[PDB]
Amino acid sequence: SKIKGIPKLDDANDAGGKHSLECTLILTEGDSAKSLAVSGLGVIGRDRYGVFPLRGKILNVREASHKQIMENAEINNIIKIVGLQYKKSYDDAESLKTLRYGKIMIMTDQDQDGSHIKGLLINFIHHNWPSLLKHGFLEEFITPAKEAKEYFADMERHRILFRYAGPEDDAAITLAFSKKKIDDRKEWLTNFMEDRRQRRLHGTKHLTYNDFINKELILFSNSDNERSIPSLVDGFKPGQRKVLFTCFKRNDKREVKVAQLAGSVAEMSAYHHGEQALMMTIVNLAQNFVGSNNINLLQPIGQFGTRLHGGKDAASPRYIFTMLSTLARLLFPAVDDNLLKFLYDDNQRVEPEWYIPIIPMVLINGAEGIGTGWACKLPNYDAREIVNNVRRMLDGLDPHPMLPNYKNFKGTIQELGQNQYAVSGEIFVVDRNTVEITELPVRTWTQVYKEQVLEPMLNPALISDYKEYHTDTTVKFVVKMTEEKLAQAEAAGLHKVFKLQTTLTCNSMVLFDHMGCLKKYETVQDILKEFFDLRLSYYGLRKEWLVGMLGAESTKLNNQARFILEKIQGKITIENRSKKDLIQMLVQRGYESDPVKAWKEAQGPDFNYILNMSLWSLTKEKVEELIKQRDAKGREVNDLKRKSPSDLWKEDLAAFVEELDKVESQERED
Amino acid sequence: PKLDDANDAGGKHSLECTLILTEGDSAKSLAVSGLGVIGRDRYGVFPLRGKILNVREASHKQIMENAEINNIIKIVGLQYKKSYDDAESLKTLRYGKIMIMTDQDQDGSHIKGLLINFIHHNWPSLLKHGFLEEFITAKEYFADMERHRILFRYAGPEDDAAITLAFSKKKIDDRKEWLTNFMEDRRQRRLHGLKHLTYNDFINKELILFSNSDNERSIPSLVDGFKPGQRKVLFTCFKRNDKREVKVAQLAGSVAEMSAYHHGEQALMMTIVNLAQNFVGSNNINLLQPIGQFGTRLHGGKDAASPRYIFTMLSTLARLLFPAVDDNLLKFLYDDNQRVEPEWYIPIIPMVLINGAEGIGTGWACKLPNYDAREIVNNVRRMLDGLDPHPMLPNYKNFKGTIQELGQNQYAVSGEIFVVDRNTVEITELPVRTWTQVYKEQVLEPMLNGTDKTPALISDYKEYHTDTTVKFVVKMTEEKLAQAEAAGLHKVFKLQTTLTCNSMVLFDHMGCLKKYETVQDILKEFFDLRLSYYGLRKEWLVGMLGAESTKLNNQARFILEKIQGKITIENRSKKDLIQMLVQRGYESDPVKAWKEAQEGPDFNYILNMSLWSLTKEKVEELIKQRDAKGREVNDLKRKSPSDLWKEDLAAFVEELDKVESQERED
DNA sequence: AGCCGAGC
DNA sequence: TGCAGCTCGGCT
DNA sequence: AGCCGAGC
DNA sequence: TGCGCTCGGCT
Ligand SMILES: [Mg+2]
Ligand SMILES: [Mg+2]
Ligand SMILES: [Mg+2]
Ligand SMILES: [Mg+2]
Ligand SMILES: [Mg+2]
Ligand SMILES: [Mg+2]
Ligand SMILES: [Mg+2]
Repeated sequence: SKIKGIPKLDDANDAGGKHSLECTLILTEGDSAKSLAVSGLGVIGRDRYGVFPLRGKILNVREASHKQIMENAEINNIIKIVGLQYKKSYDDAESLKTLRYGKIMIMTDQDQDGSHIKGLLINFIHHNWPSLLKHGFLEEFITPAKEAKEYFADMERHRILFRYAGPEDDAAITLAFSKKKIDDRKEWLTNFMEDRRQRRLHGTKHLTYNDFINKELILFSNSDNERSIPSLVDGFKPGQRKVLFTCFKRNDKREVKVAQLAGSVAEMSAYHHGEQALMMTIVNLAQNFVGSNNINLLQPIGQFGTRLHGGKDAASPRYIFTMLSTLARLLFPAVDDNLLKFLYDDNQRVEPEWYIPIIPMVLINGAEGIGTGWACKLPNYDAREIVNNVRRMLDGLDPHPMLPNYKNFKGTIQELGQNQYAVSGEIFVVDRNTVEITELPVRTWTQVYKEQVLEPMLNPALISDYKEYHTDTTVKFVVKMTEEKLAQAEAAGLHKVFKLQTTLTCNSMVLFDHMGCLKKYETVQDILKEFFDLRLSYYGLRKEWLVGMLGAESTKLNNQARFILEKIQGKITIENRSKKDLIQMLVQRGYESDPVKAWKEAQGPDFNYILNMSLWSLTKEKVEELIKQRDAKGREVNDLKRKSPSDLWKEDLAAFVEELDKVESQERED
Repeated sequence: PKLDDANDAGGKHSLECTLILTEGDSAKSLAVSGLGVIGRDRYGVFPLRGKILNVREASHKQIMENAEINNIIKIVGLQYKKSYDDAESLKTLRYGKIMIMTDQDQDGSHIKGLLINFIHHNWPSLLKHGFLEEFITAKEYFADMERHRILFRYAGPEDDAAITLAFSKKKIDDRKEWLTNFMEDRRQRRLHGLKHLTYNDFINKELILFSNSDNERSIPSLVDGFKPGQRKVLFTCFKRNDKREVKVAQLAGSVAEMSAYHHGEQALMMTIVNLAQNFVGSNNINLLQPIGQFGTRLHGGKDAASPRYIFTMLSTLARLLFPAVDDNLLKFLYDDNQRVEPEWYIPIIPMVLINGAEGIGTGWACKLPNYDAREIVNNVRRMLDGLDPHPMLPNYKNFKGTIQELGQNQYAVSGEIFVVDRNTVEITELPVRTWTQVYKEQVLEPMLNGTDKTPALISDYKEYHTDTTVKFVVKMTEEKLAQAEAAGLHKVFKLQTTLTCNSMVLFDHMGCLKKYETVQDILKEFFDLRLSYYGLRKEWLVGMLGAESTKLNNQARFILEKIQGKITIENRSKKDLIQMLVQRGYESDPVKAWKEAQEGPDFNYILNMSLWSLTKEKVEELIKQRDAKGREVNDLKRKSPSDLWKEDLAAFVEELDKVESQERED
């Protein structure tokens, strides 16, 4: 038997023949990996080794629908290539005679996503053909052109065999991949995180499924949470944070192609993932249609998608441009960078563990994410309302309760109970034959509403016709129907009949807290308070830092001024002096080694800050100017010392709100 | 499928329906946006991928198999060979007119032209009715519809002749004359000054801009061997001055931004890959390093990995071949107030000969084989001695075969095959541009297996290739081998190809398209231009160094007058200080003055000096520098343009020796 | 017939 | 150059 | 049966 | 993340 219509397959010469069971099918992570495999195999390896590329994550078949399984091209391909049959037991050696390959060798990256693909493959075989696992059917090929041919030359040293040892293996695979084991996964990972937290306060040819799951796969499951579940502190996941770190570092004054920003992100922040994901991340950060970001930190310069299709209509990343919103540094003040813990990716200083915005951005833009064991969902909240609650809390008052609020949404959001809301579009009777629809509940996209609600109504039919007068950012359907049917529709709820009400429930506000511990939050009030205490504490740190730095700068200017004054008075001379004598003399005269440099180190004597000044410095205008700068620096440190951390916070909030007013006014004009 | 059929298309209102053919899917979208909801009844929208098949002389199989043209036919409701003279015929159409919507640019005009060509060839009768129109360049464009809609008009036989001029494979010589007239006429005005549309006017006033623009991007300059895209790539690499490798995809984005490259980035990335390739048959000297899988001789480079995952940077040879100092002599172009790449670089040897400049434009094409870098350097040295250059044969780096002149601009290129024993031959080289996998599939496989139309010649063969070498061991019967020898082993095994170079067409340094009969002619024209630029370089250096000398002299003078108390600046006002410097005869910034001439008194170069400048060691350092620079002016003055060139040649060869030996060791 | 390569 | 299979949990 | 989005 | 055409000279 041969294999007809599977173009990406490189079948082993002996596959499906007398030597079937001695043949190996190598499944690879992507087409590029397939090429490496083909190269390492050479012409000789072409006999007993087949190679077939997987796109990426494969169907989790354990509880997938029959339809999804039967229609999955990749899984059907694997079945055809190997000669598998659903429902068959491969206990005998007799039963094995019907397979074209005797084993499958998984060849993925040696990273967490690689492991996930191995697990999904294991899950597929375990679910459908557990009998196979008892014959050592699954293997893997581990890696760290020429290197490829060397890896395969030493094929055996890179080859690990999966081993079934008993029901612990079944339990482990089920734990990782069963839809019924979510709770178990939470516990599984809770122990892992705590166990790892502890260790951090201090310091086989045959791999069993149980060990693969509990020692290798769990690493993917944890990293999945770490990349998918936002920080409470800045509302970001790491990818998004790398994006912002990069934009800040680049500090572009004009628009930049999304694809080049992405390239720049990969370079500057050690982002190690595919560029599709990064470009989508960037597009998502920029979106500003109703139901997306309340405050987009990046500007959508071009088509970044619309409410018509929920943003799915974004032009491609090569044809669109972005840059920071003017609001971005107001929300994430540069001076505060000095207080952050910047991470290192192999001797590169990359993004911080978190930013510390002036308001809880995790509330502003709807922190959302799906991990393993947990997911997070938060609705959007109003920026000004949040600003007002911070002010209240700064005055020791109580923060008012907050309802979700979506920028430019014209509809209604009503609290039903704790974390439960009814979100309603807008519909009104124009005359006895006409209703008009002018808003859709949040996250209901215009085209989707048209197709799933109006079309079915039109074609037992309920309406006679409808017409559209949407703009890019607004919704307007005019619907005609018979008096009788309108009266009936109207008798029942109009909002009900036209499906203009949806429920929003938020019982999974799961976030990483400031220590990087996964935590469940019951109310946004709890989130606000925890943010508030950390942020207030950080304004305290900002003040100490600024007092120290401005103080060093003041001392620096004092010494520079003193030197200039003495120079122009004859009190000191440097002309034709040795460098040694010059240093020695400055010491003896009590000049101080670079105060700013000394202060940074604190977190021989150095007089460069004085001697690097230009000859221009000795001139009238510059002497006066230096004196003014010295005095202003003195007043600056003094004024700062008098202020409270609360005052600084309030200054930032006012600066932010003023620009938010300007920015949002300009958007309504535009 | 990608089609958005007009509601009324097919019905009684067919002939009142317009099919909008757009340039690419993105454009389609902006058409659907600008169209609905009312527009949806009488307008269809379908996207073309890009350039369409030229059907005029395409084979029947090619036409019949073209998905795009079949889709158009079905959508419109067209039928081959059906005349459309009357009104009884026009009834079978699903759309009454086609509206072409392309970029307002030269490639857009080419697509317009190819669509026209399509209709004119198959249904000229449809053109007499006014079937084709165009939309000139969103919901606002469509509201102002008629002001953007232009209709093509058939006017007479001169319309036929123009479409045929442009698109018939039989009218090449005519296109040459066509374009020659155009280039000459535009060259004339360059010295002086500056709704319906006939097909003759479209072709002769619009399409011809694509045809000329096609030559300017496809046919290299004699001066540097580059086309403009390649040149933009080197310009950007030189400006970036990368010391570590950069992703190709990112370099491309960078080139688009820094050099105003206005095309899809796919083409750009392939250009970059092409510049870095270093397998046998590609570049004798790759100016970019292929860090990663840039392709091999196994598949003639088609096996390169995605630009997303490969890296590059300048070869160390790049700035030896294109010295930075010469940047000062070039003419940099402007694209909307941004200074971008020069009209040409001026390398130290004729790079056009080294890496085998080739391209296909309209009317003409260019093909040059590779020539040996050292032979060229030697010939340059000979011409500097006043001697004639020796004739040169094409030469491909690392190629182990032979290239022998057969006639003028015609060569036999032969691989290597040797009889080992009476059953065995060994093949250790394939002719230049014969790729290993292709040779295996089209020559050895058929020899082993036979075909429907040929017998088997060999009994077996084994491969012992490395990534850069070829080794086939072939088994045959004594009888078969004897036959093959008798017929010529190289001939039988397809190890000889012909290389014919009668289309050495280049732009000269004035920007005029020229045909060169011999490479010696290219070498000579290059030589005169490069020699005179070494003249310009020397003039430039004497000036620049002179100014730097005067500069240091003034700085040194001021520092000495200061540490001697002959001059004080302490607490003097700016005005009094400047006025004073003038009166002591200090010179306004000489270097800035010099760059100014090349196309209030400024003493910042003195007063911006740091206070350190007044100290002992610094006074001594400044004096040495002044004196050294004075000697520099004189050292350079003693050098002729030809001396300068010879230093460059020497520095280049030294690094070339080092680079190529490193390559053999790896 | 199809390569070569800068474009769509 | 425009695509879009899948995972993972909560929610509908 | 399918969205949300950072991943393959 | 990978992935059919033009134009001219020639094989
Ligand atoms: Mg990976
Ligand atoms: Mg969001
Ligand atoms: Mg264009
Ligand atoms: Mg070449
Ligand atoms: Mg699900
Ligand atoms: Mg062309
Ligand atoms: Mg042809």
